[PDB]
Amino acid sequence: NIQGITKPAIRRLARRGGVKRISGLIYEETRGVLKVFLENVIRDAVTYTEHAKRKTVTAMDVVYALKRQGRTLYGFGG
Amino acid sequence: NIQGITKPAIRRLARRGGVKRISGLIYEETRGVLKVFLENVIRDAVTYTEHAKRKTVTAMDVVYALKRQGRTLYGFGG
Amino acid sequence: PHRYRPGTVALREIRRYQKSTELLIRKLPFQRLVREIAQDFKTDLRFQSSAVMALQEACEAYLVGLFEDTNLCAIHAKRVTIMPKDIQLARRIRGE
Amino acid sequence: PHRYRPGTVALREIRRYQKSTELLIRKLPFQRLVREIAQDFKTDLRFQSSAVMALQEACEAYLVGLFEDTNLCAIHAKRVTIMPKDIQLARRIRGE
Amino acid sequence: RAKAKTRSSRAGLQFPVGRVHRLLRKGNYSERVGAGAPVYLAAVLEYLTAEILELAGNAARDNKKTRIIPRHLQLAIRNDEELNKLLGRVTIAQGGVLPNIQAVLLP
Amino acid sequence: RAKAKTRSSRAGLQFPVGRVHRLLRKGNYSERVGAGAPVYLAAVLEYLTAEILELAGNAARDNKKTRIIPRHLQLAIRNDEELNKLLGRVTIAQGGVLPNIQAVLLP
Amino acid sequence: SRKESYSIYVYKVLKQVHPDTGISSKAMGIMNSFVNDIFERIAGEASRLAHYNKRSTITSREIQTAVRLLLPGELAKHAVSEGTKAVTKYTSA
Amino acid sequence: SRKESYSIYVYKVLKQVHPDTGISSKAMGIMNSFVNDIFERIAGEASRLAHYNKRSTITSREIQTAVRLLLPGELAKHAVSEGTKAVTKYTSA
DNA sequence: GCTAGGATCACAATCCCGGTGCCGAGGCCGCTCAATTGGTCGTAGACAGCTCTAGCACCGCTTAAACGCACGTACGGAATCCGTACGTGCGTTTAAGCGGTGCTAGAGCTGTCTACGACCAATTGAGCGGCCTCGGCACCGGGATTGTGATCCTAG
DNA sequence: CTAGGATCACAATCCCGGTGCCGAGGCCGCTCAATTGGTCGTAGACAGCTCTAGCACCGCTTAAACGCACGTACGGATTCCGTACGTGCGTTTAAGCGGTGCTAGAGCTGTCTACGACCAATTGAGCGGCCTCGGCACCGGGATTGTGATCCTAGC
Repeated sequence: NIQGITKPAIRRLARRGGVKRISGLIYEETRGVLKVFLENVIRDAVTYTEHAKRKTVTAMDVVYALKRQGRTLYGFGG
Repeated sequence: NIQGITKPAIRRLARRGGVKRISGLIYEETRGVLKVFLENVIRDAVTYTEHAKRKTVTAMDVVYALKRQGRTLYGFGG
Repeated sequence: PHRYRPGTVALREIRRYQKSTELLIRKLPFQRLVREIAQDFKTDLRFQSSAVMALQEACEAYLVGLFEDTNLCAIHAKRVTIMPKDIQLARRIRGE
Repeated sequence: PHRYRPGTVALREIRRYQKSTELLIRKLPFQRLVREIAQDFKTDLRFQSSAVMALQEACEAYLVGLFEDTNLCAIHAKRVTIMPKDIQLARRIRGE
Repeated sequence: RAKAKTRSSRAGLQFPVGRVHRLLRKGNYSERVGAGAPVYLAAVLEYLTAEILELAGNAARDNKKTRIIPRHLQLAIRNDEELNKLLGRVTIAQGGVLPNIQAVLLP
Repeated sequence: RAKAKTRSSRAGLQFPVGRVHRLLRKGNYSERVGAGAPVYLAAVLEYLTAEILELAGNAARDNKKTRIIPRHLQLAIRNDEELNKLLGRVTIAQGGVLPNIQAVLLP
Repeated sequence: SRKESYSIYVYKVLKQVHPDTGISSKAMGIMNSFVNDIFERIAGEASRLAHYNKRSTITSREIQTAVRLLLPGELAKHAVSEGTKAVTKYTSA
Repeated sequence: SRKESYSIYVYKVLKQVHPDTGISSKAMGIMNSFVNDIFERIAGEASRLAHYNKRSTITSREIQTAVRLLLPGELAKHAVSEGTKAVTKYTSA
């Protein structure tokens, strides 16, 4: 499913960052970086889930995981 | 007293950092950066001192100030 | 008959996406990716809709910030095109 | 008579300072700087010897780290000399 | 007895002094909480909240809008260097980014 | 009564379980502390200490030294990816840095 | 099940500063998160300050110092002014 | 005025792992700082975990989870093993 | 006869060994205070049971977005040349460092007291979830405006 | 035939009035936690004392900093090429939306027991103070390695 993050999507993300020109090799690097980030976050969120003896990951678990990784998110209950 | 941080000292610091060649304008920039950093740390340390109703800044105050800025220092009691 | 010079449409797109706020990654693909990744930690895992939305918000924000820093790195080398070496440098300096 | 080519002594100095651990800024000037800076916040302030030593130690570590990142930035632009633009970029990316 | 007068009203505040106090007592911060601490904290929170709402409302009016949305909050936060510093690491959901194009990229 | 047996000895640990328990009760972390928590925490601390000390002693022996100094701690910490990650934002006093020269600078 | 929020008080201060301006639900969630975050930062700093000085009670002094440590520049000055005024007014009922 | 430290226990462990190796006072200070820091991190995360789940007691489970959250990779696995073994032995006296 | 690659050399810096001596690591002592033991008892959470919500799975339909390809241009990268400005080195200067002496401020500790917060009971009103509704917003079509790329024109 | 300009054609954009909806914002009852008045004890405020460690000064001794000078090599400017990426069009696909069905599991309530807080009596683990001697830092002087260049040769 990582290929679902298509090149146009990455282009749009780069455009929001004010980037004008894109190399053909940027897409694979970005995909890898995103994968690593997501792995880290989901690992913390699942740990939180396991501690609460839940079987469904809640928005709170994600918010907390982001907070402890120094990426505090506003708008989802804390 | 900021001029007391002489050119050779800055050069030594750069050498420890693996720097081979240094431009002549690097010295004023480094001095400014160091001044800013020091100002921040000293500000926080003095705040800690004043809260304790003390007139001497202790090593612990400095350690705490560094710690809260995400620059934890080991070796001075915590 | 009319062809815009390379760069004009890029700048128009920059302005448009920097002015809007909706999410730019397709929802379903992202959801599938999230589920695929979570599978390695625990099986039969369920996800609140808001959990997926929060993940998407965080990932997009992070990536935008990274592209911004990458752009700054590229310009430093007297270039206007970003390449993987720029991302690597940005990440290295960031501590990642 | 004998003159080492530019670069040899630089590399020797790199090796020497990377092998040693003593503090590289002179103690007295640094102490005077610290006292001058603290004066603007509160008057008649006294300083423990260990407080000054800790401050100097920490400052030197910070500066070494910054020079390391600056060096990495320089190499990216196919240069071997660090200039203010490199420090500025490094600091910007670090968030400072 | 006398009519119940809230501690918020005694301090001339809109934030809930009694709830700020309860949250402090049950938040595992200390064994004991002074009487003035909740008042002070509530006042500080109120001031910050007033500031950010004033700036967000100003941004909304400049955009010919009468309701504050996340975009306006991003605009307010990132256009103020002190607030930006305070909220440097924070991500505002649906906030977007500030319009910024490097001069070197312009035609 | 029975001859006093330390909680550390019951768990086969060198770290002080009783001291870890006292520090937990007086550190304003929670209302109650389970009986197993100090034991677990002490064991974890002990393992980490053993690991770091082992790596530092190894570095010392490679240097033909018999006493561990901050340098050996720096070497041990920065040469292990996992320990470096744990201690990323930590400065070891009198540690120095790792010998690292960029390949492009070599003659 | 009641979930306590700062929504009412945010709406009240908003009516004081902008009588004709409303607020979306999303912004209301953002504001709640913001308030909770600032609370946690200030209270945690006050707790650390108490522990460092071998004190139990968190008093107005601990809060003031925490505010000075966290809020940058002019935000500290005005926040301190507000807190002091409120406390002074309150102690005299 | 006594000042409690980890000196005795860290020295014991060193003598167990390296019988013929000593340690300087400076390194001893480093170790003390290290222990205090990691004790704070793990206990603080356990406290936050307890609060999140509306629980008032810190048990071995909170410590274990904190250890997984803090220690990267293989560090966590071994630390968990060590903690579990210790708890098991303690419960059987 | 000219050149590249090499052998050979000078000599500077570094690594190594044995001797010197010092002051920090490490152990022993007395003792005190905080860790252990046995017991009482209250409430926090484990466990069981029940409800009802929202997350998952599926299907059809529309259409917007992704994809693949063609074309061209402008940008990265390699190459060349200039020149200045940083590096290496020798000489003069200066102030850091070290050792020593003297004074005193204030940090740390102790004793006493009181006022302040914890805790309780009684009670009442703030603000919570549920319900309703009407106007600010998102969207649409038709328009006026703007900017981009191309063209014809001018005095020169 | 020139460069700069004025003029043009067009697409993308910002603007306005009309539509209508679903959220925001106000009103309902009520309950549970915020408030009022009281007693009790201990944490912190305040005063006094000690002595430690910070500050201030002075005299030598170099080590390092400052300055100046010669030069090479590295930064930077300029030019050319080709290819890789931007732009645009036609095709395909699967995302988004709506609607339905189901059930797992989140969330809540009730019981009860374990096990965690607290106390009194006990005592030995850990503390600071004292002593020592050997691991280390420093020194001199050899062996070793590496940088820079000088001289030689085999082949062009």
